[PDB]
Amino acid sequence: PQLSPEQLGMIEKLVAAQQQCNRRSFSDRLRVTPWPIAPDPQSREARQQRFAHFTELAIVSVQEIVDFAKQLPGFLQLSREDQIALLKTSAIEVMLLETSRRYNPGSESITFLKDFSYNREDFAKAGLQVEFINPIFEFSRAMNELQLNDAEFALLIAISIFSADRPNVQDQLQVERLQHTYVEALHAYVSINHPHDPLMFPRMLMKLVSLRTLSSVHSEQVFALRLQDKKLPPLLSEIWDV
Amino acid sequence: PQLSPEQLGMIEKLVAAQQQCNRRSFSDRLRVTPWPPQSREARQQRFAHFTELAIVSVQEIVDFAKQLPGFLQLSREDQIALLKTSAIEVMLLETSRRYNPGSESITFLKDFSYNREDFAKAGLQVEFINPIFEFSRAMNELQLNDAEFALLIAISIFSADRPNVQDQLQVERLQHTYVEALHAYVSINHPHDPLMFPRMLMKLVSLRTLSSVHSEQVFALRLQDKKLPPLLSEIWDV
Amino acid sequence: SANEDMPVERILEAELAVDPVTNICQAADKQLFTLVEWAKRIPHFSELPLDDQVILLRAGWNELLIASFSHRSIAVKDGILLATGLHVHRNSAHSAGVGAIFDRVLTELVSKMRDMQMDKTELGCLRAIVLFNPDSKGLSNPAEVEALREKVYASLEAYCKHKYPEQPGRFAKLLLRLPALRSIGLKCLTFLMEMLEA
Amino acid sequence: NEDMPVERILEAELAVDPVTNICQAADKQLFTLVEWAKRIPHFSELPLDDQVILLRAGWNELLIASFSHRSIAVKDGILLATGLHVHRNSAHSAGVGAIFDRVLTELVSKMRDMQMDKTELGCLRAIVLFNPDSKGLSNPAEVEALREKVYASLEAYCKHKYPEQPGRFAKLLLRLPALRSIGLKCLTFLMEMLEA
Ligand SMILES: CCCCN(Cc1cc(Cl)c(OC)c(OC)c1)c1ccc(C(O)(C(F)(F)F)C(F)(F)F)cc1
Ligand SMILES: CCCCN(Cc1cc(Cl)c(OC)c(OC)c1)c1ccc(C(O)(C(F)(F)F)C(F)(F)F)cc1
Ligand SMILES: CC1=C(/C=C/C(C)=C\C=C\C(C)=C\C(=O)O)C(C)(C)CCC1
Ligand SMILES: CC1=C(/C=C/C(C)=C\C=C\C(C)=C\C(=O)O)C(C)(C)CCC1
Repeated sequence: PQLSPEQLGMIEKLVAAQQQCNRRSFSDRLRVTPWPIAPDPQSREARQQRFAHFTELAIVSVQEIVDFAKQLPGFLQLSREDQIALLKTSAIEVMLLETSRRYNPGSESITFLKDFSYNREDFAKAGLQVEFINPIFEFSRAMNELQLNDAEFALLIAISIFSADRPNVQDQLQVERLQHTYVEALHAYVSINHPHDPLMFPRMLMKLVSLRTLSSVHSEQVFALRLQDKKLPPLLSEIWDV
Repeated sequence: PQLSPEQLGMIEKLVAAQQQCNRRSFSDRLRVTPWPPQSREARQQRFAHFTELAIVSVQEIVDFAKQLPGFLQLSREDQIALLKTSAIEVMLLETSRRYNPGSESITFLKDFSYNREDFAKAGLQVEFINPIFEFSRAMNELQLNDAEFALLIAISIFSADRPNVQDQLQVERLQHTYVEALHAYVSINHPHDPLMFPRMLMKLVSLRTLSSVHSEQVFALRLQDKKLPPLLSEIWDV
Repeated sequence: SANEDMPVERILEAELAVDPVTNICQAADKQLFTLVEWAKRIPHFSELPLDDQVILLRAGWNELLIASFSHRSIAVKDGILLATGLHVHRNSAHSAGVGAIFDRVLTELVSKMRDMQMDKTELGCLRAIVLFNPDSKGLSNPAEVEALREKVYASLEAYCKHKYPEQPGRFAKLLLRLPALRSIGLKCLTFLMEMLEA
Repeated sequence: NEDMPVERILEAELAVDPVTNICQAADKQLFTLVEWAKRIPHFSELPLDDQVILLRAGWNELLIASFSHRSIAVKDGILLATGLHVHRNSAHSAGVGAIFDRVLTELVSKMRDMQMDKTELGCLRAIVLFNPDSKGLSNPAEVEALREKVYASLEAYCKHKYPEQPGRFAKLLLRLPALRSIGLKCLTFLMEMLEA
């Protein structure tokens, strides 16, 4: 009982699509507004510039997720409104998976791009509240403890994008059929590559449950930013605002 | 501007009415189920105990409200509505008046003292216990006396914006009497501390929130299948 | 011994032992008392510190109730059956302006349960997993609760393999309902007169 | 003396479905709260963290007081910041009538009957804003101190400005419990990117 060629092929594509999207977006890392070096905790302006930095990288992440979704067999054959329906609601969850994948347990930070580590303090300094920061860090820590590999995050990312219950999905049955294929692949993989760690599979799926909570926490964080200056740039706005 | 004989007399009547309620409550203390770690029974007995106490307190508030100038002259409809929503507020003011800053405990009916743990061991949650204890400690700092508590309680009772109040106009007139008296009273007895009065009135605002936090405590106790007895339920569930 | 550590038989017993909106809230209120009665019958839960039991139920209660009436609603057509015995139809839900979240309940939960014919033991296990949520704040020992939830994973999987050996993907199909449940859950969030006159 | 100029406070006030019309009104005003509180004395000297906490905690009561005052004119409803109006009857038809009336009776109506003025409304909003009980405050006592400065200044203003009405100060504060209870009950590109 092992992975079929089809599943093997499908996983190779996913892993390759991720690395390639990763570089297709690398070509503009520093093209992002820089991280302040102002030594004033009370500066509203060092603070706005940190928020701008993040919204910029967040837009680069969105583009990358869209680039990766297009590489998913079946996605492009969905209606255009369905593709959007899936992407708008899956976006934050994929970014948080991506976040947990890059969590450095030693320094308690998240590395977004070589020498781009950020801890809890760095995020508070952009004006993000503690009820948003702590759960994400707790989540990334626990995710890191599973020690998933590239194939596993990639499968997990695809399962998340192909959720039939996102608001405004028309073809729920086609979306489910698509998702079933990845879930089935993940199961075979976990069972072949973690032969003496069976709970790995249910633990991975339960992470999809936590994501729904974190998404809700994230949307509260978006409202909170409005109570300040921080409006979201136009792309992030239609995805997340309302 | 000062206090007239009439206002001094009204204040005295209030303090006397509250003391009188205290003695009858105290005299009726034996009626309450006695105070008994991972035991459910013990936890349920502590909650039974507290609800019994609270019923006794509700009787105190009603007896005291029946004695307020003009209260009976309102529709029974309005009397009920004023008591129903002011109940938890008056009880929290009474709690602050009975707060012991040393042991951080509250002493009810002369010889019943409870700290944070006691309330927790009855099953009450921390998001309820903490703000009330925080409120009591802050009130206690003000060092209000009998007169000041009696008036603050009467102001709370005569709150026109309580749900289902018919003659809001008359309720505001009644309340105004006591606010006027409290102002005069602070300015005569705390001549150098005029922020006292604003500060006291602002407690009325906190009670609004604390009332809401108590509602949440009630639906939470229900998650533990601890329902309020009939009288309490009528006041606090419905 | 997976089942021995978290007997699927006990979980089943736990389940056995227990305007439209206004009517739904009423039904919910009625079902509140069943939370503690259901939970004490779930293995090992009563061994948790009383404080943690309370936290677990405070955190899970709406998801627990939603799971239950959805499963009960399998027989009804385009609606739900309340614990009070009232039916609520799709049409009446939209007219009351909750048709958005109501449709999500029907298709993500009720319909899925119907089509796979999810049984009472599976439902009970899913509810046990919701119950044993180690991520609720103020838990005296989350790792304990987490160990318990993993015992439901293992016990539920063994049961699925035994009872439904032709459906290799069933276990995962049961779990794949929890995210939808979680999101639905998030979205869903005389005497006195006597004293007077006497 | 008065280290909470009512002049500045009044300046700040000056500086700025039926349900959907209100929600849209709120969004338009959400983006003034920092500029309003900016103009309140001593607020900008508070730690940035705390400022966020005070607006996070105060925002809704802050917004409610304002549109309430504005609707002193309208007979049976509110003038929104959108320029639109909401009448009682459509509020009740929608389903938020009970909360609507509270606002009309306990706020709108009361502010008219006593003709509270922009300086007064503003001092009240400053009191709501300077709320030391909000969780996560770095220095509560600091905010406490600033709230009392508004007590003092508001009183002095009332005494001098309305010396015929000796109970006016107390009358303003007694609007705040109602505000609090009301406040508590009141709680394209993707397509292009896809194609390209
Ligand atoms: C505290 C850590 C959470 C960071 N996340 C997730 C995330 C952020 C960025 Cl910038 C990514 O690009 C590198 C990413 O891909 C790995 C994942 C996060 C997500 C969204 C936001 C915001 O939506 C908001 F509003 F919450 F601040 C925004 F983008 F606006 F910053 C903030 C943090
Ligand atoms: C943590 C301190 C809260 C105590 N309070 C106020 C209070 C309680 C009792 Cl038993 C009194 O009897 C003397 C009293 O008189 C001054 C004041 C309190 C109030 C209500 C409850 C409850 O409504 C509930 F449900 F929250 F627990 C009840 F009465 F049921 F105990 C609990 C504590
Ligand atoms: C689903 C749903 C809602 C929430 C229901 C909840 C949270 C519990 C129901 C429990 C029942 C209905 C138990 C039973 O009857 O067995 C509300 C009203 C918010 C909106 C309408 C759709
Ligand atoms: C009052 C009210 C509500 C809340 C309104 C809030 C919270 C803010 C409005 C702000 C405005 C309207 C500011 C302005 O226009 O200046 C909701 C929607 C809950 C129900 C309808 C009644």
